[PDB]
Amino acid sequence: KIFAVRVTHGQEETTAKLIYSKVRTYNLPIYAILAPSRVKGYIFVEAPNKGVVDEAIRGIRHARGVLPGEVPFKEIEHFLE
Amino acid sequence: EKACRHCHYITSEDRCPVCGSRDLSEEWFDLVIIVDVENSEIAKKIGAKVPGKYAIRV
Amino acid sequence: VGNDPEVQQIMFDNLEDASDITTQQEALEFIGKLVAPGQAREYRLKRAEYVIDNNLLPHMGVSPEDRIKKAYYLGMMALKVIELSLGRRPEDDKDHYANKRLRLAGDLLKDLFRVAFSQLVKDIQYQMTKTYQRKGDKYTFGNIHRFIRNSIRPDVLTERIEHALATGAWPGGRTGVSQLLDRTNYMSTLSHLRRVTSPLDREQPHFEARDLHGTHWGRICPTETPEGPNCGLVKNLALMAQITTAVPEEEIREYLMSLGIVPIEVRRPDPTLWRVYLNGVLIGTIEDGKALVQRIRQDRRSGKISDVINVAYYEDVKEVYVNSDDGRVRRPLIIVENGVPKLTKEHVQAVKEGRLKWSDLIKMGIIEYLDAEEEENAYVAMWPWEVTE
Amino acid sequence: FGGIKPDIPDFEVKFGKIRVGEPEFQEPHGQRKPLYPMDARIRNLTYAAPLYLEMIPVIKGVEQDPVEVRIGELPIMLKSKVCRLYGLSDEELIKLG
Amino acid sequence: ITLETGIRAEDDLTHKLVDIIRINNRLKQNIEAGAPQLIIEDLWDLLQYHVTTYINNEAPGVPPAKHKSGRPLKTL
RNA sequence: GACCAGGCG
DNA sequence: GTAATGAACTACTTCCC
DNA sequence: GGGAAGTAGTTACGCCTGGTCATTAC
Ligand SMILES: [Zn+2]
Repeated sequence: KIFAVRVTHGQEETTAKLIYSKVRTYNLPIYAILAPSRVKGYIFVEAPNKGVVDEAIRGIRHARGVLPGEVPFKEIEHFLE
Repeated sequence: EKACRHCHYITSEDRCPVCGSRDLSEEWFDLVIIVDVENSEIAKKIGAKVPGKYAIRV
Repeated sequence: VGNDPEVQQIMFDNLEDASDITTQQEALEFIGKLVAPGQAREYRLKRAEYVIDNNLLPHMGVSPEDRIKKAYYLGMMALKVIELSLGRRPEDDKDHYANKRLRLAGDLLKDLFRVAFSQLVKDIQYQMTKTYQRKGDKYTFGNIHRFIRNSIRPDVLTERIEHALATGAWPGGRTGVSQLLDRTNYMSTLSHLRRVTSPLDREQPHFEARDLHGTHWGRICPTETPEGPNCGLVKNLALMAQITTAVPEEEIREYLMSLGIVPIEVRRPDPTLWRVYLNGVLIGTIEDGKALVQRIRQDRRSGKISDVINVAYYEDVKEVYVNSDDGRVRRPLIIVENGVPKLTKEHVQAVKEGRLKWSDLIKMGIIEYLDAEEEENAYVAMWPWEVTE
Repeated sequence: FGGIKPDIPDFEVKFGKIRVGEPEFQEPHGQRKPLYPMDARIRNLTYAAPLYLEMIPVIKGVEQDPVEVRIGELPIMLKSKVCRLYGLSDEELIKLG
Repeated sequence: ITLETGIRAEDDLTHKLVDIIRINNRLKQNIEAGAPQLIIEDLWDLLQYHVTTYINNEAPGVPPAKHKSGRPLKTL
């Protein structure tokens, strides 16, 4: 269940690293993080539900919010290929 | 931080975590990371089997 | 809520909308539906519980255990509401000075310091988290004292306090808290240091607010006021006016509980019993308040308790009020007993020589302070040759 | 407030006491010297005093020895219980302008 | 207006136009590079909000744009 | 240049 | 070093059971 | 349908004095 979270377009690459570090602290049930550089200002996070991403997004200043609605996988193969 | 040309694995050291060879290109742009391959279906789509960071179009 | 048979009938009329239709969790479902319309089902319960905890009478606490006390307070408010309907209580007057409190420097500065410290703690948290994540745990635990010391930026507090004090724009939307001092001459500065301002808007007429009040006697100057639209809304303190500070409340409550007052939880109020309030909240009932008020005021005159405590009673509703908070405006008076003032010629002589001071006169019980509440029970004579029994 | 709860796995800080120091000013080159109201008025400075706070580090649930840090500066009401002009005589005030 | 301190003072319209241009450029780049619908359908709303505030800053049912000092901006 | 506060007829 | 945004009034219009 | 009920729009004219602005994390 992929979700999209908006971040400031200055340090998206550092944002991925800090989620990758933060996932260990509370052992969040999150499968994978995506953040291609071709798309600016947003990241893709895999999580079972909205509560998980909401809990994993708190405490980060650059994380502004999470967009409503699931982003389908079908819309994103052109990037991971 | 570098990335292997063949493994597509973004390496933070001189030696790749999965391969003993030290190969790099210093032209990686995309960043793909996976925490648990057993749960991440994106890893199943790409065929990865080891958790960590990966690139796509180096 | 209450025990009056008419109140019982009104309550029986009221219950049928929810007496046999809902339970404790069903009302929670209704509140969750309202506060979170069309949201997740589990989200609604938590949102409703949060709102109930920290938005309904927060001065009683935010713990879930205080819900019974919150229900008691709400029932008392509803009892007052329904008592107005039957004409058992005249409507309150907003301009009566017993219902208004002043804000001094010590509370505005408290609020400003609170908001600045709230910013500072979050900044420190962010700095510590980032430093530990970047450098690693070994650096943090190598020298913990240095790690704590070098992670504090002591500017977010100073700059935010100083800018707010300089511009005069307080947090929370208030404006004009701080003003430039008027230094034209002596009288201008001295009068500027004793200003009182109202938070109402200037443009609207406000016919009721701008008028003089009977309770202003001895607390507000009746003639010094601006001339333009600010007329009435800006006033100056009188010469006899004395503002009060605050004493701790737990000691006062535990002292009040020790002379016959039963707790509210143990016994339910009934029309034959007096009510007792402390700083606006109900704390218990007693069988006779007329003797209780006399005992408390006599103890205050003797010197057992502080002089900031004022006690008044209303026999129409059978209530007793006790106040110990700050912000009240009080004036001094001479105690008269048996038609004879307690001030004697020898007291005046002793004051003139220098052996006696004003504070000692206050302590000995000759002169006492009265706020707007105690003055309801008073009957003040104007001239020394007009006193009677 | 109580204290600070960072995301460090085994760290937490508990607040202690708070103190107010003497009214002073710090020159840009480093030194700190006493200040008086007329000097503050003439030089367009701010008449304030520093604040001190005690922080108690907690490691793995055990309190350590406390430390003290300066959190900022607080403006001082003139002729209050902490101002430099409290209790001075008339000639002392005359000598100070 | 050039301040004596050396910093520049600019009117509110300039700031609003800068914001509009930045948002438009980001939306155009996202559209050209390809993106999921949930991205462009949010940038579109953001651009519409910015334009609506630019034309009128007191429209019903919308948080007015706020300057760096907290004062609401003046617009056309 | 815009805000805030206080005055004058 | 810089790129980055975070109280009264009165007359209409919309309901509405 | 004609009763709520919820928007939506206004609220005298000059003049004088002084004070503050007009980002920040790395
Ligand atoms: Zn390799």
